[PDB]
This record gives sequence, C-alpha cells and structure tokens, in this order.
Amino acid sequence: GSVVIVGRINLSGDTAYAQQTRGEEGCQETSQTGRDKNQVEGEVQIVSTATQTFLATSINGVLWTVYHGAGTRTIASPKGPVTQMYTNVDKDLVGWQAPQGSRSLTPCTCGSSDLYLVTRHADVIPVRRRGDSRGSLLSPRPISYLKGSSGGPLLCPAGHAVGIFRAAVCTRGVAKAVDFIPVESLETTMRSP
Ligand SMILES: COc1cnc(O[C@@H]2C[C@@H](C(=O)N[C@]3(C(=O)NS(=O)(=O)C4CC4)C[C@H]3C(F)F)N(C(=O)[C@@H](NC(=O)OC(C)(C)C)C(C)(C)C)C2)c2cc(Cl)ccc12
Ligand SMILES: [Zn+2]
Repeated sequence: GSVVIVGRINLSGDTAYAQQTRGEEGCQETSQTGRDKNQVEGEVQIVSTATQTFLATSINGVLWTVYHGAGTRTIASPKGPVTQMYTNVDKDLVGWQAPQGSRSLTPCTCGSSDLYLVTRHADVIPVRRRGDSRGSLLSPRPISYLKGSSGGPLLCPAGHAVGIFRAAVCTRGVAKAVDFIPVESLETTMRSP
C-alpha cells in the first residue's frame, strides 16, 4: 500500500494555512493502486498510511518524511506508485522525488537560534535552538498536540528550512523540546551512494 497525500500546508504567502484535499472513501483505493490524479500544491504535504497521518516537506526538489511514518512505501502519483530515492533508517529519514506543483523550501544558512515548528494544523510554534538536532519549546505543549506532525519543518525567521521534526523530548505527557533532522543531514543523504 502506497502513502497518500490528503492535504497541504502553504508557507509562501503572509498566512500559513492548511487545506484538506482528500476524504476517507478515496484514500484506500488510491493506496492499493498507488494512482492519485489529484493536483499537488504547497511546501508541506499532509500524508496518510492505513490508519496513521503525518507530514512530508519538500526541500531541494525531494519530498522528505520520517521512516517511522512511511516505512519503505511508495507514494501515490498520477502515473502510479513512486519508489523512494532516499532512505536512512538510522536518521529516520525517507525521500521521494517531489511531485509536480510542490514548491521546495530553501535550506537555512544564516545560522539562527530562533526557530519555528510547523504543525499539521499550520500552527507555527516558536523553538529556541539548543544544539545541532535539538530545540526547546518556548511554551511547553502536551505530547497530544504534536502527534501527527513529524516530517514537518523547523523554520528560521526568514522562512528557510532548518530541519525536519522527528521526535519530542517528553516528560510526563509534556513536550519540553523537539528533536529534528538538520537540513545539513539531508544534503549529506542526497550526496552519498
Ligand atoms: C527509524 O528511526 C527512528 C524511529 N523512531 C524514532 O522516534 C520515535 C518516533 C517519534 C515520534 O513519535 N514522532 C512524533 C510524531 O508526531 N509522530 S507521528 O507523526 O505521530 C507518527 C505516527 C505517525 C514527533 C512526535 C510527536 F508525538 F511529539 N518518537 C518520539 O517522539 C519519542 N521521543 C523520543 O524518542 O525522544 C528522544 C529522541 C528525545 C529520546 C516519544 C517518547 C514521544 C514516543 C519515537 C526515532 C528517533 C530518533 Cl531521534 C532517531 C531515529 C528514530
Ligand atoms: Zn535562515
């Protein structure tokens, strides 16, 4: 069964918003065939498997997501199922060639410590960088709020990609910090055989 795009999050205007593009009745048939003729748009895709939903971000012409979500699955497309270009189980990283219409985010180079996490609801949460792959939430949020948001981007104030949200540093149901795949790790993945 293929991963299916069910929505999108637009990050290029003055407003971050989500738009749902697929219901439940179509997801299952689209998953079995891997054929989805719906048009793609935006930097972030809301994707689903059998019973789980998460995010996928376009960076350097690749649509990236978490392995813990996608596994080795193909993604549904107008021509049929698309096989992964990249997979790093140790990094929890998967990638397919970006679909037509998906705009890629720019990798951040200003080395900002002030970061913004993008949720599946297109809510933008401020994060302070605490290392290469860690950031603390300025306002701690319960774990329940962050569920279904892995694969989404960490952005700098200029709106460039800093990382991909992978895990939360949880203490008694509260997420105090977030673990992310740095954008320099994605660049290493695209360069190595
Ligand atoms: C294949 O490799 C891997 C697979 N899986 C990994 O992590 C899994 C998935 C990830 C998760 O739930 N993702 C979220 C998520 O939203 N997932 S999802 O979209 O719901 C998914 C089910 C579709 C963003 C979370 C959200 F819940 F907050 N995990 C945690 O957030 C855990 N915290 C944790 O481990 O924090 C550290 C790292 C500090 C110990 C808690 C305790 C919350 C379960 C556990 C890998 C992590 C790393 Cl670093 C490297 C490789 C990994
Ligand atoms: Zn930047």
